[PDB]
This record gives sequence, structure tokens and C-alpha cells, in this order.
Amino acid sequence: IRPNHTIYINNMNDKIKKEELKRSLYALFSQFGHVVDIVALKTMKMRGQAFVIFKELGSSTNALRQLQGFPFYGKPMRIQYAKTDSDIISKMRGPNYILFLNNLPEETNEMMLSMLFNQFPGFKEVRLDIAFVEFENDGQAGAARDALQGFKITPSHAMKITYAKK
Amino acid sequence: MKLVRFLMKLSHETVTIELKNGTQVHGTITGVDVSMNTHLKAVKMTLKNREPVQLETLSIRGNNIRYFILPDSLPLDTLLVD
Amino acid sequence: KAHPPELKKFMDKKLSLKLNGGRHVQGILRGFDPFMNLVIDECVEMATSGQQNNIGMVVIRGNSIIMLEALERV
Amino acid sequence: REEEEFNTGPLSVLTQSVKNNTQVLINCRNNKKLLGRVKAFDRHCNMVLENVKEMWTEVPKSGKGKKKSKPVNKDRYISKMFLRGDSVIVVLRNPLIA
Amino acid sequence: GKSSKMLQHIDYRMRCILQDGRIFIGTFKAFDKHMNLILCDCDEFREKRVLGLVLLRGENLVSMTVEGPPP
Amino acid sequence: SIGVPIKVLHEAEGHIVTCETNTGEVYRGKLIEAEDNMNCQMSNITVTYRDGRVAQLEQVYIRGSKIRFLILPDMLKNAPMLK
Amino acid sequence: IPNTAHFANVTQIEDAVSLWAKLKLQKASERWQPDTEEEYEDSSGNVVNKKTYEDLKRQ
Amino acid sequence: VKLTAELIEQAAQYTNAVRDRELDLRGYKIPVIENLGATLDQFDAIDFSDNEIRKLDGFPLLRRLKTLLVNNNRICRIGEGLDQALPCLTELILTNNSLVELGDLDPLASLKSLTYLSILRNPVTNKKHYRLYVIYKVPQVRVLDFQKVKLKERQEAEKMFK
Amino acid sequence: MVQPINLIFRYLQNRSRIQVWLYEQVNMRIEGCIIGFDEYMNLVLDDAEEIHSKTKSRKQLGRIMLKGDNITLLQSVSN
RNA sequence: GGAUUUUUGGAGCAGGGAGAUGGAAUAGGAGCUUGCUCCGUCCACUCCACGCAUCGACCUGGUAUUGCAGUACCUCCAGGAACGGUGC
Repeated sequence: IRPNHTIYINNMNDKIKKEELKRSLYALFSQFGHVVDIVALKTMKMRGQAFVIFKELGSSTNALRQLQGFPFYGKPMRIQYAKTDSDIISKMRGPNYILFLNNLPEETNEMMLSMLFNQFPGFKEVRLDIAFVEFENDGQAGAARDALQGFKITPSHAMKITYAKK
Repeated sequence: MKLVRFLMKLSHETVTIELKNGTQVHGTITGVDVSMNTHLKAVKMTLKNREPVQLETLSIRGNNIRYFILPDSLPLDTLLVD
Repeated sequence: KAHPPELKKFMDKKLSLKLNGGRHVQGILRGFDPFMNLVIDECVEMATSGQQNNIGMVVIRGNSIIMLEALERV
Repeated sequence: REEEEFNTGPLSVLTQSVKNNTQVLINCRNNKKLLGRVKAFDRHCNMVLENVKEMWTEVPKSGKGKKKSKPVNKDRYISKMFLRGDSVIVVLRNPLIA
Repeated sequence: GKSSKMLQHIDYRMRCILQDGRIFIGTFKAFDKHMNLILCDCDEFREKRVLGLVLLRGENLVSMTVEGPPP
Repeated sequence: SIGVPIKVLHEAEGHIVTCETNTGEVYRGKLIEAEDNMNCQMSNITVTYRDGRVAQLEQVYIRGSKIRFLILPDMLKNAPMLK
Repeated sequence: IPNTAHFANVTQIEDAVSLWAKLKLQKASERWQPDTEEEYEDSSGNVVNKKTYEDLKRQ
Repeated sequence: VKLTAELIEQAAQYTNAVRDRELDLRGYKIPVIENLGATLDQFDAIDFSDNEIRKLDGFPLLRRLKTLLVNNNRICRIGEGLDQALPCLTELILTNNSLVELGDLDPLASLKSLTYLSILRNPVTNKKHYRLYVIYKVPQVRVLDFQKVKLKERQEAEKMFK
Repeated sequence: MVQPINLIFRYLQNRSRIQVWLYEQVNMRIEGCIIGFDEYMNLVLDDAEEIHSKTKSRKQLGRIMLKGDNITLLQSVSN
């Protein structure tokens, strides 16, 4: 599953009200970032589950990593990534500088590599089982090298990102 | 003949309007339309068994106004001439 | 202006109308009017205790019409 | 057409209040009776009057509380006022100015 | 004459009082001859009630005043 | 001859909305027919009133005489309603 | 839009944007015609541009 | 970067997920929360996350303030005049703060309208009988650290330290 | 399609006794024979009677000119 | 451009009865202070007719569902009824 701005939490207590659980989820998600939307239903199909869509994908990833298995109203909720994109996010959308990538999948196109590097800010260019990603900023390249060291993308293989030499 | 033309010429005057629910709003009349839309600035409204509240602007409809109160120094004889 | 209400699909159908003061009637509509006046043939009104009283063909004006719910699938 | 209907119908009863400068009473829907001289009228019964006296009756409305006290009547005076024709319920003309 | 009384308060948050005693605080976007107010993301106070885009009729309107700055 | 809230109510036909009457009755459902005189005819409607008597009906018709307010979704508040 | 001689007789908006886009830097006079073909294989592979081969040979 | 009127007038304000008027004041690093009179109590929620506020005080009278987000801050003390400035304060998120002792929760008992309180990720929550002391000192709070207060916890809070 | 004006004209031609209910008043209604009508639904009842359902009494008045703004429902009776 | 869906309004008013029941710190009159007696204004409890029946929101316990969605509202059982409105 690819990371997105919407994080879905399930296995929660369905005995509480919908508005109180939505306010509790908003107060829990406000510590990690700005919550743009909160989708919570109480029907027979969507019982005991909700989701929070944030502005930045990094805040949603930090909320999914930190609150993984956290006790919520007596029941430990399980957080995961969304399968599809949110409607509000789709409506609103429409060390060294060079980093060496190893053990990359050959079936991935340049758009998937751009979407993977889009967690960091704007880079100069991308080069394509080995790849070279060069960023315009040194701190952004360092954060991209520290974040992609063992990332969860195409789980049949393991991607490794290291700093380039001179 | 038409009271709307007489009510529209009463701008920049401190008057009062009592509604059907007992709320009295006293303020300076700044805008009057053909549908008696009273737009006042720096008004004070007192509802039924409530405390008076001062607002910077207010917009009351013509159908909700029950009675009006004009000062005694208003030239009603000169304003009646169309 | 003066457009008539869309009552062509509810013609000759058993519907329940609500009137002001908490009145409830049920009957088949027999026509339409631009002033929202409905003619209900063989209408039955609900009393306060719950008994239904047949009043026959009645005419309900649009000034007191609250809500009309069609009891038949149109 | 309009002037003849205003001078020959019920509005002539208003037109006798502004021409001869007589005092008439207006009972409103808020249980208030205002007696005064009609100065300006219209087709929608918009009555702009001067030197009006409005009388009514009010209850204490749970003022102090414990099950024995009566309401009372009251009255007030206004120099010049204007009332719309929607709240005017009853209009009575009587020779009270003499 | 100018009819700029309703156009000056366009795209602003206003609180309209109803006849039954309710208060709807919302962003006034458009109007008409029948004073039909469209309040996007409006709150109902009398307690707080989540309503959102509420299209209230002009027959149940009594008074309206400015609430705050536009978002 | 057609108002902008009337055009917004006519453009919102077919969405899950609600209409609260002057007596407190909230007819909720898909707006099938919306005329210029605020006549709301809905199919598979649901009655949730201020009395609280929640029920489900096949078809409902509420006129604009006793209609107090209308709660619509925010999908049409962006465009072309931006003036 | 830059003040170009081709846009002299033009007097519109959409047309001005279309002229600034179509009459922009077309395929002619590209980015120096990059063709690096680094020595990472010495017998195959030449699609590396001026920046790909540089990053491949630096590290 | 102190909180002034020009920073509050240029800050974004919109509707939150609970259909409340919230102003996003995050990313400002305000050392002290002040100059809040420019909002004129037109916001139902206050988003002051990721700041450097040391004391939750200095706020004017705001009857419309019902939610206060003070997450990711260094709040170690609470003002005693919180009830006189926010009578309708019901939501208080004080997660990841600098509260170490339970005695800072003693000015928080004056908020009678407070029902939702968050004191997670704090050294004061790691002390012995912190939840029982928070239930005994603040009986009006119904949800403490995303947990509903039961009758057994209220009986245990009323039994000890009576 | 049966028009309400045509039904009112048929009821005036048949001269049958009809009962008219008032708007926002369920305690008292009127009953009589409609002789004529107008565009404003103004009924002219001959030997009309006001029936109070709470007190179970009937007070006759005679020729009554009932306005159409107050009559909410009208039904036909056999009496 | 005051005659049924918007602007010349169908709005106004009052909360059942009883009991040697209880209180007006500073605010009733009369028998011309204080103490007592009488009479046209509330709240708390008790009795008859918990004013009645309805549904929604809500609290305790038990119990079922582990499900990827853009929402009037959402499992069921039992007790209690602080709230809302509908008809008498």
C-alpha cells in the first residue's frame, strides 16, 4: 500500500457517538499536523472505523507510525494507509545533494519515482536496478536520504538510498 | 401618497423601531429601500426580558417592523411634499 | 410566471396530506390547481383518538397544506 | 379611479382624520390602543401620526412569585410616530377632539 | 437608489436571527428579491448545531448583523 | 426572473439534501423535483422532524409556503456559485 | 509574455498565451544535445544525459 | 515572532472538521499567547499547535472560545484566571507539554464547562495516581486522555485523598 | 383531472350542505349551503351554523360571507 | 406591485385541582412598625390524572459486527427517564 494523506483507523469502539469520536480523532490528529477532513460513519459497513485526511503526507505518515496500536476509548485502534485518494484532497489538488539509489524495481516509471521523491521539496533532476536522485537543497537531500533508507515501496525488494561520493 | 418615498428621505436620523416580538432597536437610519429594508449603523437592540446589546450595524426587514418612533424635531411637514 | 406545481405524477394515487392545526387526511387526488388546491375523492381524516372518519370528496387549499406524502410507488 | 375610491370608501374615514384634524383610535394586535391625530396615510394603511397616546395592560409575568398578585394597566405618550398597516387591527373614529 | 446595502456585506460572515429565536451564523454568498440567504458553513445557536450550507428562506428572517471578518 | 438561491436550489437537484419546515419537519433525501417556488418533491424520502418521528416514505412533497430552511451539501458552493 | 517581434500584430489574451507557448523554445536548439554515454559498462548504455553520467561517475 | 494583531489578522481562518470556526496559528513559534483581542471572539476553536508558549495565560474574555489546541508546546503552568476569560472552554488539548507536577492542574479545576482534557505524553501523567488526582480535582471532565471516566474511577478518586 | 373551481361550481349548483373548517382553529367550524363563489374563494352561505366540537353546540347566524383566507378544508355532508 | 409559496403578518393570551406544606435576606396592602390575620405573582416535594401516548438524541450493564468511505440517524436486550416537539 502506498502512503497517502488519508490515514484510516479501524478496530475502534463503536458504542460512542459519531460526533464525539470525530472530535476525539481530530484532537488526536491535531498533535501531528493540520487535519483537513475527518470521514467517520456508523453504518453496518463502516462500523467502528474512521479516517483522517491531512494536508501534508508526512504528518499523516507520522500519525500512522506514532499512533499505531494506540488505545482509543478502551479499544486499540489499528491505523493504516488508505486504498484510494480522498475527494477533498483530489478537489484541492486539481551528506551531498546527489543521492545514489540501489536495488530499484525496473517496472517503476519516472512518475512513481517523482511521487516517491515528492515527500522532499523540489529537486533538480532524476536519473534512471540503480538510480541517481539529485536535489537542489542539501538539507532536503539529507532528509530524503534519511527517509528513504529502508522505505516501504514495492515490498518484494528492499530499496537502499545512500549519499553520492566525489 | 407613497410612504416609501417618505421613509427613504429620513436618512441620517436617530430613530427607533419596535418589532412584533417586542424587540426595540434604536439607531441612526442609514439605508432604506423600496421593501422598507432598514439598514442602520451603531444601533442598540433590547429584546423581550433581555439585556440591551450594541451593534455596529444592523439590517431589519420591513415585514418584521411593527412600529416606528421619530424625534419631535423631525420636519414631517416639509418631508411630506413630493 | 404562475407555474403550476408538478402534480402530474401523483395523479390518481393514494396520498396522505397534512393540514395546519395538526390535521391528517388520506385519499386519492383527482386533479391539480395553480393555487395548490387539491381535490381528494373518498378522503379519510384521522381524528385525535386515532379513528378514521370518511368525509368523501374534499378540497384542501394551498394556504394550509404542510406536506403531502405519496403512499403508492409512482 | 384611485382618488374616488379613497374619498368614497373606507379610506375616506381616514381622510376625514387628516383633513378636519380629528382624533382617532387604533387598536393593534399587541393589545394596545393608540389615540391620536392622523397626519399621513397611504394605500397600505401606513399611518404616520403626531401626539399619540398609547394605553395597554401588562402582567408582572412571574415577578416575585408566590400565588397572589394581579396585573395592572399602563399608558404612555409619543410626540410623533409611524405604524405600518399590517399591525393595525381596528380603527375607530369618534368625536373626541372637541 | 444605489441598492448597495446587501452588496457591501457579500462574502462575509453574518448572524441572522430567526422568528422562533434561533441564530444562524454563516457566510452570506448571494441574495434575491425574497431575501433568500445562502449561508455556507453556518452554525446554529439558540448549544451548537453542525449544519453547513443552509439555505434559509426570507419569510423566517427578522434581523441580520455582522459577525466577524471574512475567511 | 430567476434568483441565485433559486438557481442554486435547482442546480442541487439529485443530491442528498434536507428541507426543514416551519413546524420542524425535516424531509431528507434526493431532491428529484425543485421548482422556482421552493417546491421540493423527493423520492425515497425520510421524515426526521423536530418532533423526532423518524420514518421512511416512498415519495414526499413539501411546498415553499411552510418551508423554513434547506440544508444542502457543499459541493456546489465553489463553482459556478462564486460571484 | 516576453515582448517579441512576432507578437506585434497580436491583440488578445488567449491568443497571446498560445503565441507565447507555441512560439516558445521548441525542439530546435535543445539543451545542448546531451549525449554522455558514461563508462559504467563500456559496451552498452548511452541514454545518460549530461547529469546522469555525472552522478554515475561521481559516486 | 510574538503574537500581535497583524499576525492574527494575516492568519488563515476556516471551518474545521467539527463545523467550527478555527484559525490556524501553527508555525509561528510564539513565546507568549497575547494580543488575542483582534479576533473579537469570532472563532470557536484556537489552533496554537507547534509553538513555544510557556504559560497558558494572558487571554482576554472570549465567550465563543470552546476549543484550545496547545499540542507540541512547552506549557508548564496554567493561569488561575482561565475561568474568568473562557467560561465556555470545553476542549483543552495539552498533549506533549512541560507539565511535571500535578499542582499545575489545580487552576484547571475552575473550568466548570471543561469536559475533554488531554494530558498525554507528559511527565505529570507518569506520576503515581495522576489519573485519580485529575478525576478528583476536575469532576466536570468526562473524557481524560481519550478515555471515558467510569463510576469506579470516580469512586476510587473520591475514596483516596478525601 | 377534476378542477377545484369546477367542483365548487358543481357544489353551488347542487346546493348541498358543506362544512368548512377554519385555519389554525380545530374547535369551531362552519356549515351551510354555498350559493355563490368568486376568485378569492369567498363563500356565501345561506342559513349557516357555527358548530363547536368542544362544547357540542350549534349557533345559527344566517347569511354569512366567509373569506377564502380562513377556510382550510371543505367537505360535503349529507345533512 | 395589501387576495393562497416569501414584504403590509392568523396573531394574541393562559399553563389542571387540593393539602393545619415551606420561603420574599434588601421589595405588597389593610387591621395606620415590630408579632399575628386575610387576600389577586414562583420554585421543591407529596396525592389525584409520575398530565397522557409517540419517536429522536442520551446513561449504565451484557452482547454482535474487524468491515476502505464520503453520511438526516444506525446492532440487539433490560432499567431509568435530565432534553426536544407532535395531538388531546
